[PDB]
Amino acid sequence: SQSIIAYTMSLGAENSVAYSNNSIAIPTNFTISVTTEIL
Amino acid sequence: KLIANQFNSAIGKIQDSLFSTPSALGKLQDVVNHNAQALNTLVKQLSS
Amino acid sequence: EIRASANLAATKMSECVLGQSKRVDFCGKGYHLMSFPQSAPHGVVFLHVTYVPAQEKNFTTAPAICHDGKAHFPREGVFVSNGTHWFVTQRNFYEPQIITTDNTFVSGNCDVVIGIVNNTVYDPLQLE
Amino acid sequence: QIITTDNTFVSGNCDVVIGIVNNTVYDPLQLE
Amino acid sequence: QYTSALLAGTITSGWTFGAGPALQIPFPMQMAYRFNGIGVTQNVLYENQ
Amino acid sequence: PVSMTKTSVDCTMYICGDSTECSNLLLQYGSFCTQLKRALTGIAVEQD
Ligand SMILES: *[C@@H]1O[C@H](CO)[C@@H](O)[C@H](O)[C@H]1NC(C)=O
Ligand SMILES: *[C@@H]1O[C@H](CO)[C@@H](O)[C@H](O)[C@H]1NC(C)=O
Ligand SMILES: *[C@@H]1O[C@H](CO)[C@@H](O)[C@H](O)[C@H]1NC(C)=O
Ligand SMILES: *[C@@H]1O[C@H](CO)[C@@H](O)[C@H](O)[C@H]1NC(C)=O
Ligand SMILES: *[C@@H]1O[C@H](CO)[C@@H](O)[C@H](O)[C@H]1NC(C)=O
Ligand SMILES: *[C@@H]1O[C@H](CO)[C@@H](O)[C@H](O)[C@H]1NC(C)=O
Repeated sequence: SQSIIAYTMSLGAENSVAYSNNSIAIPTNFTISVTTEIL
Repeated sequence: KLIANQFNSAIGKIQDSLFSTPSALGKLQDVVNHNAQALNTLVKQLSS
Repeated sequence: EIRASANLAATKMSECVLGQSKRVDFCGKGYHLMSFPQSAPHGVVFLHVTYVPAQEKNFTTAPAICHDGKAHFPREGVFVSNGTHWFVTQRNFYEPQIITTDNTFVSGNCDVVIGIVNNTVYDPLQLE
Repeated sequence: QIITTDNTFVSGNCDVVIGIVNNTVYDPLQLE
Repeated sequence: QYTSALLAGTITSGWTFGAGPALQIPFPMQMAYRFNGIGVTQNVLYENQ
Repeated sequence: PVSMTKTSVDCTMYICGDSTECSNLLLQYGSFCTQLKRALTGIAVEQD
């Protein structure tokens, strides 16, 4: 019930905003995140 | 208060992410391994 | 290679740690708040505390507001409306405000801008 | 600078912020 | 396809898609925003669009 | 520029075209070509 498969890449989850002549979307809440960078 | 709680939670979570991740610091380990390997090959070559 | 990375780390420290860096996607993904350095063997580690938006709602927009023959443009932010009332709000957070003469600066003739939407703006000095 | 309505923008209900300190602000339009 | 998506993000959503969720933006308003970003007010673009 | 073509030189085929005697002479020279293969792999991953 386990095997190695090969497939073409997916560049990401498909998405599309709707550009409309009079459409504005503005976030109502906010979040704080801490990433990490190592050098 | 809300953003303080979010910051505290994120600070708590980064620690657990670093603990549980296999190797998120692959870069320092990468340079250390590279130098150690280079020196090891320098020594090994002399046995030729 | 190590010296290039050390110069990058020095610049990252001098910008993100000792101040806020307006450079997008330099000090962590998203809008940047702080950065706390940490030491490591033969290296350094940062904690880029970044601010990221959240749940969003789309309402309506109009580039200008024409009260009396003259277009009004927001001093900052968008002209937004939930369907009935027009509001001026900030950039990345929803804070509607009643349209007054303080929130907008007037310039134009209500005939050249495209997308102008009629409304009424208010003043505090006529009432007093 | 003397605290007037021009130097500050008002928003809130005086019950949520921490460190609030009572004072009086002034306006130029009531006098005229 | 990557560059096409990168271009579609920067014309329908301004710059917000580089930070969080992409938010739609009318392109004249985005241009007015960028004009506001170098010290000229929105009226310049909304008058000479 | 963003990257270059990835090259995967192999010491045995380059320096000893299908000759076992030359292969033995190369082998006696020790591991001088493992470093070459590793470096080429490293640059390939770097372009990726
Ligand atoms: C936007 O404007 C163009 C030109 O007037 C028009 O063809 C198009 O239908 C409009 N779209 C919307 C969503 O209003
Ligand atoms: C914003 O998100 C936080 C975290 O999920 C949540 O606790 C808070 O209630 C949200 N705010 C609103 C107004 O929904
Ligand atoms: C907001 O955008 C969504 C996109 O899924 C759309 O379905 C909805 O009708 C929009 N709402 C308004 C008020 O424009
Ligand atoms: C729009 O917002 C105003 C101000 O709070 C409110 O009175 C009105 O009911 C809202 N209407 C809609 C359709 O959202
Ligand atoms: C806006 O109001 C002015 C004056 O009342 C009028 O001339 C114009 O046609 C109106 N435009 C719209 C779109 O309502
Ligand atoms: C500030 O003044 C208000 C109203 O006079 C009062 O309710 C409150 O207790 C005062 N707080 C302080 C810290 O003086």
